[PDB]
Amino acid sequence: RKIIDTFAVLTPSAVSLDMRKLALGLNDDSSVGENTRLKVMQNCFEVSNPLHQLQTKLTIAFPDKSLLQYDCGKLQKLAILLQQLKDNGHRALIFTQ
Amino acid sequence: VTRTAAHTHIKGLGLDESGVAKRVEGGFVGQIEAREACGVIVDLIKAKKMSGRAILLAGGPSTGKTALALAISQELGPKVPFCPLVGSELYSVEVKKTETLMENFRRAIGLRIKETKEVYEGEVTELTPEDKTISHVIVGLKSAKGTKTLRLDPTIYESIQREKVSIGDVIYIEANTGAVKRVGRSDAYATEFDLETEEYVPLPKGEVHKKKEIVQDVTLHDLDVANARPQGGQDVISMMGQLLKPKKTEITEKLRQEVNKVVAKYIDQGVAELIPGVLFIDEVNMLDIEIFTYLNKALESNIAPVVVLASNRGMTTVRGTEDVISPHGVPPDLIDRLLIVRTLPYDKDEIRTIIERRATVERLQVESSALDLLATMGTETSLRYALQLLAPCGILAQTSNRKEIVVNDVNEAKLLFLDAKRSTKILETSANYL
Amino acid sequence: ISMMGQLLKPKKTEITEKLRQEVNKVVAKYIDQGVAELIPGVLFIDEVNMLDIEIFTYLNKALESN
Amino acid sequence: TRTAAHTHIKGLGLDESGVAKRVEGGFVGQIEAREACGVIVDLIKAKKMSGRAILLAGGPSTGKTALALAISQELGPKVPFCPLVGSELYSVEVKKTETLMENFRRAIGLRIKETKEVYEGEVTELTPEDAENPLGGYGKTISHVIVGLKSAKGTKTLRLDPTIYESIQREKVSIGDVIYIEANTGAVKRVGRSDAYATEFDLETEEYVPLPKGEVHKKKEIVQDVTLHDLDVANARPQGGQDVISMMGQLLKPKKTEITEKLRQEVNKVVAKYIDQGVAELIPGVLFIDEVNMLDIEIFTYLNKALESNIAPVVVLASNRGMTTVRGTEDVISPHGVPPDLIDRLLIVRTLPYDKDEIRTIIERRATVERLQVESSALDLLATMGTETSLRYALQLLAPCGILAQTSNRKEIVVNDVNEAKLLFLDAKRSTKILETSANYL
Amino acid sequence: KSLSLIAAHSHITGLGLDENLQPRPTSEGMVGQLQARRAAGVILKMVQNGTIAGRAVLVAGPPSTGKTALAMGVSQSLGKDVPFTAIAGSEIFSLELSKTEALTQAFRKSIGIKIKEETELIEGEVVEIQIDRSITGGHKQGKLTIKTTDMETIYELGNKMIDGLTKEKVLAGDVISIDKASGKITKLGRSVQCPEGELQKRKTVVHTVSLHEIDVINSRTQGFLALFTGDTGEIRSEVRDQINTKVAEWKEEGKAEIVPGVLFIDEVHMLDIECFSFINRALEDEFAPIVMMATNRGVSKTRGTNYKSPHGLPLDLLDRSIIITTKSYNEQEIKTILSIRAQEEEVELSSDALDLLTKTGVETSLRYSSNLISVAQQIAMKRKNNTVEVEDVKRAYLLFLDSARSVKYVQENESQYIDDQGNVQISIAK
Amino acid sequence: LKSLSLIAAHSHITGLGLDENLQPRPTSEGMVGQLQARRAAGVILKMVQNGTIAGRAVLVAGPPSTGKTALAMGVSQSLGKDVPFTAIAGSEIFSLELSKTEALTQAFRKSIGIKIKEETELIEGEVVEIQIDRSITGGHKQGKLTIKTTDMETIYELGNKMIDGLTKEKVLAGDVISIDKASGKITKLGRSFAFVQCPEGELQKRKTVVHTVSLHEIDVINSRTQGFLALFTGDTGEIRSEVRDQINTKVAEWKEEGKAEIVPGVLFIDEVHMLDIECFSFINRALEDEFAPIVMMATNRGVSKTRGTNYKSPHGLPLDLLDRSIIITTKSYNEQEIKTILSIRAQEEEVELSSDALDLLTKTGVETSLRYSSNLISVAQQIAMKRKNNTVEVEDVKRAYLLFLDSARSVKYVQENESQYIDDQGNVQISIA
Ligand SMILES: Nc1ncnc2c1ncn2[C@@H]1O[C@H](COP(=O)(O)OP(=O)(O)O)[C@@H](O)[C@H]1O
Ligand SMILES: Nc1ncnc2c1ncn2[C@@H]1O[C@H](COP(=O)(O)OP(=O)(O)O)[C@@H](O)[C@H]1O
Ligand SMILES: Nc1ncnc2c1ncn2[C@@H]1O[C@H](COP(=O)(O)OP(=O)(O)O)[C@@H](O)[C@H]1O
Ligand SMILES: Nc1ncnc2c1ncn2[C@@H]1O[C@H](COP(=O)(O)OP(=O)(O)O)[C@@H](O)[C@H]1O
Ligand SMILES: [Mg+2]
Ligand SMILES: [Mg+2]
Ligand SMILES: [Mg+2]
Ligand SMILES: [Mg+2]
Repeated sequence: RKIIDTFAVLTPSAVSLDMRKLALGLNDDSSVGENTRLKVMQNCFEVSNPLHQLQTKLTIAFPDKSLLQYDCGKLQKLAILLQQLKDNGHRALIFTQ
Repeated sequence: VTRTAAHTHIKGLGLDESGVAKRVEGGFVGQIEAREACGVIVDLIKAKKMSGRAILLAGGPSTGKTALALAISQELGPKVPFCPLVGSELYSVEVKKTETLMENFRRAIGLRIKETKEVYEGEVTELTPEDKTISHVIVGLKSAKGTKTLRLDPTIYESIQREKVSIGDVIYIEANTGAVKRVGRSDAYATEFDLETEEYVPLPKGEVHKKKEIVQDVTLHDLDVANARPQGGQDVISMMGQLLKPKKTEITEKLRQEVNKVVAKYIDQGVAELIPGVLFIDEVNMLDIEIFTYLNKALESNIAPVVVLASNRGMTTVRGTEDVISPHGVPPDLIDRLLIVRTLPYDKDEIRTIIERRATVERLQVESSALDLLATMGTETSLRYALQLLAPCGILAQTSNRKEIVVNDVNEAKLLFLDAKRSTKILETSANYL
Repeated sequence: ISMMGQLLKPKKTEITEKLRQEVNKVVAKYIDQGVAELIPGVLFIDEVNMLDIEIFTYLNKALESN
Repeated sequence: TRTAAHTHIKGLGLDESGVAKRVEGGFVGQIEAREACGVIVDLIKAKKMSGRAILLAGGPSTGKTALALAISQELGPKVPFCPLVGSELYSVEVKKTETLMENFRRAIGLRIKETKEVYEGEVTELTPEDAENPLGGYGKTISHVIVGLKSAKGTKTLRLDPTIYESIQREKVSIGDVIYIEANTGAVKRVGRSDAYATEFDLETEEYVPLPKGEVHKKKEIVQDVTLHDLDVANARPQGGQDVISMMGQLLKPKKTEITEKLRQEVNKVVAKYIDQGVAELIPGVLFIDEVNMLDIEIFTYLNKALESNIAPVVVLASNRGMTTVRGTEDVISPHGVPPDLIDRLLIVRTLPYDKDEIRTIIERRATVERLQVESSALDLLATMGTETSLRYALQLLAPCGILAQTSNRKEIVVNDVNEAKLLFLDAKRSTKILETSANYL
Repeated sequence: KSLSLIAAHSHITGLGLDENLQPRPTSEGMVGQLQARRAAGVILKMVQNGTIAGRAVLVAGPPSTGKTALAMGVSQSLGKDVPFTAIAGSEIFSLELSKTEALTQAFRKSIGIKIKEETELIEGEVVEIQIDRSITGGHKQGKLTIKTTDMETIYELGNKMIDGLTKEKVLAGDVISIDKASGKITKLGRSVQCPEGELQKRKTVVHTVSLHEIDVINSRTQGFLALFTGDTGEIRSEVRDQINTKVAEWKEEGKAEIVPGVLFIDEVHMLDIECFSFINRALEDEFAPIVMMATNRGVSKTRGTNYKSPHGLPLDLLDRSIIITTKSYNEQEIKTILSIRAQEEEVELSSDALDLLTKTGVETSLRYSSNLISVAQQIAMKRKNNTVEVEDVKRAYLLFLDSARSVKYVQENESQYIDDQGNVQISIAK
Repeated sequence: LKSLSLIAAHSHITGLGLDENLQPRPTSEGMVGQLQARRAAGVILKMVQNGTIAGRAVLVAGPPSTGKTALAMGVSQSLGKDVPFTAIAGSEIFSLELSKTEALTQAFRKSIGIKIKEETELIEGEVVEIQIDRSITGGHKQGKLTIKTTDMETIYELGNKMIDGLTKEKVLAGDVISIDKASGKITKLGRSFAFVQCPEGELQKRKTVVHTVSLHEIDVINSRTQGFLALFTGDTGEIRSEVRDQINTKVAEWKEEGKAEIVPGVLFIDEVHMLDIECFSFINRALEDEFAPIVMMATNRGVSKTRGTNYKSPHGLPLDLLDRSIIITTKSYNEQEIKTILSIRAQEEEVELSSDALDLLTKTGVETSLRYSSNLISVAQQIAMKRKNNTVEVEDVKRAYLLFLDSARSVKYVQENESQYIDDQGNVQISIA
């Protein structure tokens, strides 16, 4: 789970919704019976798959959390100096506007 | 710190506003006429008036042809799509080469589109299903600055229930694509359990419903395959659809025509803007006769973008033909549609300046004698040999702790590493096919 | 699973001789019962020179079938 | 009782650390060849080398495959052994390199030994044991669970920790039903009702099992073996009942795919971790390839690369060709069709043709194997025929003489029967002469 | 609409002819080739006649001498609503489809079927919609009011249309269309548009569908998806026989009519011998669109065979076909063609520059000049003068090489270039 | 720690054996001789360790049985871990499912690794009391547990998921358990008194974990939703180039932001002498990109014909790559060097050799191929094992030599008996008479 979460980035930039249902042959109007298609969607509803994590990761690009310190130039060079002061046993004061 | 691979010392053509090419500018020396022609082609590309132009540049090995092909793309900027390609790549096992060529053609031309999206987020207060069929669900999304209730599509209901969310979990839902993703449990329940795996997140800032404008760019072929085959989706139905036909398939011209029609409709409203690109094919001599035959018709298409070709061969037989001989291995019925840009070998001073610039970008210092020896070697065996040998000289200088390249280091590099000529000489006089 | 199979394109496959034998058996039983009648047909092939030697060889075995 | 050009070879016919005897294990002659084969057998039994390749070359019908069968027999059933043909590698589904690597991995085996303590028997009774809770409370507290086990020639009752309650409730086993309990792992497994309760009902859908024999407490050691390729294919191939991939395996056709190297190295790592504890025991096998002259030059190159691996087992190659051209190259000429670089990486074992007396001994031993009796004159005639046409023709002709003797109600073959066989059945040379002398396209 | 920047055949539109099938010297971007133009017009009238099908016509001529232009003009003059398939010869070589099957699909794609269906529908601005839940008195009562320019009345909704209307959110005041027979809802916009009159009107909808599309639709559970994904995969022959029989019954019943379109195959010379043998039979059946081909090569080796055949095609196929020959262009025609191309590209050419360009085109090729015209313009706005002068043309001529000049330079400097044997020299000295 | 290891051809070679001056020692780290070749290999290794350059292709040459593959194996050994190293054969890329260009691209991508590190808090202590409050047919349940270290001891109240976590695997008071709070993984470090000392120091500590994954894995993962299975089953086909471009941009911006660092590796191709012209043409352009691993190529062929072309090219490769490649040559082996190689092989296989036996083995490996003796040594030891003595003698080696044929001797025997063997024309004589 950790590797998949960390290393899944790309998304299918071009998509066409409602094409999935047409491709699977199930929708409001088709050549299949209403009861049969209803049973098919019920089964798909109650069938569990282990790929849901990857499905969500690829479908939407979650901003995650570690990007907070990566999008700021000051934050990039601040953690290193904080760690350096930590190893030397020095306390720090921060002033903001 | 920085990585350099036979390039990145070139930043552009470095031409003047009148089209005059400077002798030394933008990591370039010589080839003034070729650079001027390439700048003319760049201006024609930026014009966007006419599509389907085909030019090729023919020259000897190590004549900067690929350097020019990279320089034109650099000048065009990242905004204009550029599709590098090699001749061997057209042979695909999954689908025929013609489909791959047409797919690359469609990839070459880009498109810029702007759209607005509706975003809902907040803390969940209740999950009420409306229940033969999967019923809708009423969600109690609550933000810090507002609260409202929404009715969700049963597919979205399945997706959100697959996230295993509950009351008090902050979720994110996209109104356009139906994407559902739960960031985590609300910070209010942080102290509910002294030991629970689930992480806690603060309440979302702002109201639940948000709108924004995005001008993201999508190539024509991207939406072409979007219409052709299904793509990702959190529901199980999407997984079934995209697993039913995993192997790629060739696209009929009917879908391409419909894509063109809908793109024209989009551009009529001013929502979209068209930006044609350039397709680059290297080692074009590696293609077969049938590929050129199809390219003859492909170039005559109205939407086919401008394609640049490169080859280094003289009187050679075209692949797939037992007797047809034509320059650069390009059939005569195709060279008529082409514009040929000649390329010429460099001189000793040009080689020396190239080596100087390559050393400068490599962050190395070379003495005058070492530079002269490198120039003599380049004029004696090949231009590429000095560039390849540059790094071992730096390594040897590092080993000896000296900070500059001397004659001893380059001599040792010559002794250690052999060029093609010395290797062939050894091969001629060898015991058992050494 | 049957719906998914129906969605997939029909690819030709090498029908085994056993299946043809069972079909022949049931057809013979029905024609003996008089519920059906078998009518031989005609197959026409044009430009047979385009055939490979393997197909020519297999034609000899095929023409000797019942 | 069926034989096919083999099954009369029983081992290499060697002796206790010495030169092989003249006649032993259905082997006659070629003492040096089977001596070298026994040396190779000792080398593989050492189980220290890796990627050791040998090749045997000789004329047709010189026991080339017989020696491989003999070493396979000598190694034993536990040691893996994968026969193969030169034409096996050409697979439509996947590239030849993947098939060769898969065969290489299938050659290597692995043995697993485990010991388990079993407490089994009929459930006499189930009685919880009450005790005071460490923390003050009015609820009932159980410290132990008493279970009685009854078996043939012994019964016993066990006092166990109360956590067995979940397992005993799950197994839905109540009274007078045989159960299985592991000592340290815990848990229980219902195996079936006691046979004594079968008559209690007129009809029953549930089988009744007899009570376990011997003591209720048992200590049995179990040994299981499996090759590395089976582990790799099990790791790669998904399994499951209702997960989407499970019936995505259905409604489709499972086909061989190029297994990645990361999966193989992960399997190797876990195997090493388990073998460091002494539970596992790796045993290398032997891969046998026939008509190696038919391998492609690319396959030869990949063999050259793979023979230097640290897990490659011992391979044995056979070829009956001499100064020929390797397939895939019209100009390269090398002995036995093997490229010279590959020949440089292995050892060549010669094979020599047999003599008239050896041919006669082979024929008589085969006749003894086939359970039919010949006369001395008929045996000599057959030996002369074999020395004239070929050994294999004489070997094949044996059964028709037996049939002809059976038709004449005779128990032993005579000269007349072998003459009838020779006139009815032709060999290669007479057929070739007929082809030369006939112009009817025959 | 029909977005396109510039095509080598964009200038030509609709060929050019008169009521007596006499080609004009210059009509709608077509210059010269009088005999070829008249033959093309004859073929176009044959196609529009529709009485004769399954005939083969061949187009022959030197490269870059009005060959694809003739086919483009024929297609343009044929107009819309008539099938026209233009495929290169190398396109049929598919890895997943047999060449015979691809050829059959191409043949079937060129015959279009028109089917007419009559439907009733209502439309207009909707002003009131009321929907109620089930009571013992009534399972579902629903009243809606659609107002047009001339009419405004209320209909009664019997359950099913109530569910249909509740399926998608509908707000009063927007133009919608309701198809009574199909029972579907179509929204035409918001009241942006205006109504016209009676709510219910009589009209027929005509659909143009090719035979190949019908076969693909009837060949699968959801065949119409394969119309775009291209995974038809060797449709069974009995399906095609059944489709042919059904089409015959429909034609005899008047429910549909056939449009014998045109199939154009370019670079036929490289097609395999099996394809030609199959075409021999395919051209002699009942449903067969007209077939036109264009081969540049002459007296070459047919692909798939060792011997050389005239025109690159087998003799029997040539017997099955009719040959049309084009002639090389002349200087007075070349200058007119270049002027037309410049007008199409919106480039202003001086008289001396045009004469020099015509001389160069006569010397080397027409395509070279028709490519130089555009590139000279970049130099033109480089000098910031709209008109193109002789200096710009000469600069373009020296900057971009010709085939003959490149060949001569290669012959002079074959040492620098890679030889056929692979020999090459990179070093300058020694 | 130690993977599946058996005595193979290159087991003894572990490292180049070079000094701080990059001057090879005569005999060190299993490498003997080839001073200039070893020095060049050390230069290449230092260049790879520098990691500031890309797209450098080096071709090694020499006759068969010279040590080029041994040199590459030593280079890999000296490279150490954490740096990807891919060794493939020439014929491996001829895939029936994947295009040769695609296979070459995958091989190139596999050689580059990416390192991402993160901080994960850890809680480890000794269990004192476990209390789970459940309800039969009640649904909601509660739980409480007490953890202990040497310095501190507190009671922890568990969440709903923690109840399942501690109930799926049996957890008792006598167990020593470390659990990651964010991950939720439960680990049983060992079993205390019912023999592992109780954890010391603070109960909760924060530790850093780094994940290393090659870039090709990122391409496979992002290619399709079901592409993760292809990371093991190897069933992936024709990944879209747009995916590769987006991945390259993401990697570049990640390196710029310092979130992740890239570790360039080495791609080694064995027997490159056989390949197609398409592969060489693709390599010509693939070597020029920014993310190009340093490529080592081996070829023992002479002036021969490149596959896919009629003409014969020097060194078995077309001049295009030879122009942009660096050639390292290797020389034959001296008799003393062969003796040292045989001695080091014996030491690797712990086989005792007689001095006279070693000298005759050296002489026969000088006359014949070195590999002949390097194989005969094990058989000689096996034969000597039958004599119940742990030392190989001259007689044992002579018996092994007469038992197993060399290439030249076998060729002579075949030539003398060409009738017995199968002729290239197909004729063969089997009748003795
Ligand atoms: N004008 C120039 N300035 C700098 N480098 C050049 C120039 N011309 C050629 N080169 C170098 O020569 C090499 C070969 O050029 P390229 O076109 O990439 O391949 P080739 O010419 O061999 O097909 C390039 O790596 C480039 O760095
Ligand atoms: N020592 C032996 N004793 C008995 N039979 C033998 C002996 N050697 C060879 N054979 C016979 O030779 C046959 C093996 O033929 P073989 O030489 O393997 O064919 P090929 O030369 O095509 O590999 C076996 O059927 C066996 O009966
Ligand atoms: N009659 C014409 N009028 C205008 N342009 C023409 C005419 N004939 C040919 N062309 C030009 O020639 C090009 C078509 O070349 P074509 O003769 O089809 O080549 P090929 O003979 O190789 O098929 C078009 O771009 C068109 O501009
Ligand atoms: N310097 C060396 N140290 C150790 N072994 C060597 C050395 N040189 C050559 N060898 C041995 O020579 C054999 C052949 O060398 P290698 O390069 O692996 O294959 P080849 O040279 O035959 O292509 C190897 O098994 C290797 O053990
Ligand atoms: Mg180049
Ligand atoms: Mg055999
Ligand atoms: Mg044309
Ligand atoms: Mg080697």
